[PDB]
Amino acid sequence: GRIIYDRKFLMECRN
Amino acid sequence: EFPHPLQDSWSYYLFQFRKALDWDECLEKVATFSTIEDFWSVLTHTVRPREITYGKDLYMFKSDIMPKWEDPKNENGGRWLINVTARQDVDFLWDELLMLLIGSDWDTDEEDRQICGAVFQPRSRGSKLSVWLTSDNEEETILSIGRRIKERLELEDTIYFQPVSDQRSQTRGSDICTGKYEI
Ligand SMILES: C[n+]1cn([C@@H]2O[C@H](COP(=O)(O)OP(=O)(O)OP(=O)(O)OC[C@H]3O[C@@H](n4cnc5c(N)ncnc54)[C@H](O)[C@@H]3O)[C@@H](O)[C@H]2O)c2nc(N)[nH]c(=O)c21
Repeated sequence: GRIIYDRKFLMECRN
Repeated sequence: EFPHPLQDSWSYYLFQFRKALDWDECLEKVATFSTIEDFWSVLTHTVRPREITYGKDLYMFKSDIMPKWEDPKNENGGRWLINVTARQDVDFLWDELLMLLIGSDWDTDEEDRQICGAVFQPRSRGSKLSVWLTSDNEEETILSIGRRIKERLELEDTIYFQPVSDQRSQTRGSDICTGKYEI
């Protein structure tokens, strides 16, 4: 269920 | 390139005071996002915490929750309050905070269920970040959320958990800072 993203992944999506 | 869906849809509000508007009329919804890509787009297209003028605030809440105490999901709740220090970068604090929330990087589902939203309040007297939670009495869950926030934001100073009743009754200008819980 719960959709989880760590900061490493989130920041890779950003920059 | 297919967007990455988030656990929740979130809405982004700016609070801007103008005379002859009630508190709640000073809020305006500037975006609703539901993907990692649209989350970052919101932050790229809106004012950075380090650039914001004092007293103009940022509210990020799960979309079905209005950013006000009066919301059912908020009225029996409380906030973890973070008192920003001079050495701290507020862009870093805000970005780390919103990443934690939107990415739902809590250990357990129940912690995510508690989350209502986050608030950035730039103040000449000392700026504030808050996470609003749905209850004021789920001790164990509230405390693990507070611990995770401190970890992610690399916080040193004590953070304070304040039920909505205490926030409401709080007189503007008072220098007292206390919480039902502290860590
Ligand atoms: C989150 N919140 C805050 N307020 C009202 O806003 C006041 C200030 O809450 P704050 O969290 O901003 O506290 P702070 O001490 O940082 O306020 P400060 O005096 O520095 O003012 C910050 C900015 O808000 C404006 N402001 C302050 N009080 C009010 C008010 N009562 N109505 C409208 N604007 C206000 C100021 O002009 C300024 O732009 C609270 O004492 C409360 O009456 C709310 N009212 C309802 N009904 N529902 C809410 O959810 C709510």
